[PDB]
Amino acid sequence: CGIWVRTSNGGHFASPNYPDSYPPNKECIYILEAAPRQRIELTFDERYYIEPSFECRFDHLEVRDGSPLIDRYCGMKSPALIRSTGRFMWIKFSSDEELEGLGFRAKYSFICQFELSGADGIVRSSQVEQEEKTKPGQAVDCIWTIKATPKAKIYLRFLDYQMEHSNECKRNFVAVYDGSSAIENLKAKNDVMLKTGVGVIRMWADEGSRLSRFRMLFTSFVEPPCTSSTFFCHSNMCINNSLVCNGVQNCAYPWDENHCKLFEQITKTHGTIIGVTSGIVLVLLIISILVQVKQPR
Amino acid sequence: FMSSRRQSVLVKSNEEGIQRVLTSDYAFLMESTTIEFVTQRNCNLTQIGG
Repeated sequence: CGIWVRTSNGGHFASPNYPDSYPPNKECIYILEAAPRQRIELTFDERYYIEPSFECRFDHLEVRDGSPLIDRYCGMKSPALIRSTGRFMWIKFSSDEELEGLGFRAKYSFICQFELSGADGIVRSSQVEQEEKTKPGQAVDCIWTIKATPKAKIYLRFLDYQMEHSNECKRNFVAVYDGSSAIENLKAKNDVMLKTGVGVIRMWADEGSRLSRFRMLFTSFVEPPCTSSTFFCHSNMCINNSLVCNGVQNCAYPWDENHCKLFEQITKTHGTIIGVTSGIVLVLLIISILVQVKQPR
Repeated sequence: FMSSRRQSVLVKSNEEGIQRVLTSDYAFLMESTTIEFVTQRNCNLTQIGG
């Protein structure tokens, strides 16, 4: 349902089935993403010129800059133009069960985030002196983007977590976002299960990188009930592309990377050697005695 | 003990707990009727105590 319009000076943005009425029970998120010093023009042509009809809290259209939510409109009005300086406009359209109507049209035009995706991996804690070397003095904060293998919900497990800077978080905290990276839905700020297939990890810090560590692992193929070939680590946790016994606790309980892992006579660390040497000496002595024995007739 | 272990030794169903018992020294306390059924269908694991 999402209509991404990245790296286009111009294009068009409108409700699903736009000349028709919008389909119900949608929940679609939209982005206007611009380069630094690239300014965004967002425009509403009204398809239906009137003061808004159904002014209420269902079927709203949110508008997101950066997330302080600028506003929510509804009914049948156009918001006036809003000039973009955050250059990352986030548009959410929601639809109810039983209020269906003319929909909407829009016109967009142009006037510490890292990528981390795959099947498995770890977000290095305070890994900021290499990506975007930020001096420790200022408050620092960064977000982390996860993308699963096609058709894969994600499960996360924290390996090391200690925010000693403060128990409270008005300064420092670690949070997880599900869905796409908006302020829309905090999954949480324990291990976690991502309902969607794209991960969002943001961390906030202040007055130093003294935060002990945020060191955690994301897993792929977490979603499906078992077809057969991947192992049943846990309930509908058949995941294996190659992570069978990958040497890391890659499941919630020890299963995939666990339970797969004549010299017995001489297996003495030093004992075998000393004893064997003494024994060879003795055998040779026995042979000496034997020579002297085959000697008398 | 279970609070300290906190999913170290815990189960969210029955059959997986049955298999965990089948694979390790696992107690897996259960209601008596299903224990009777299982220990009669199989013949390798039996209830202890009362």
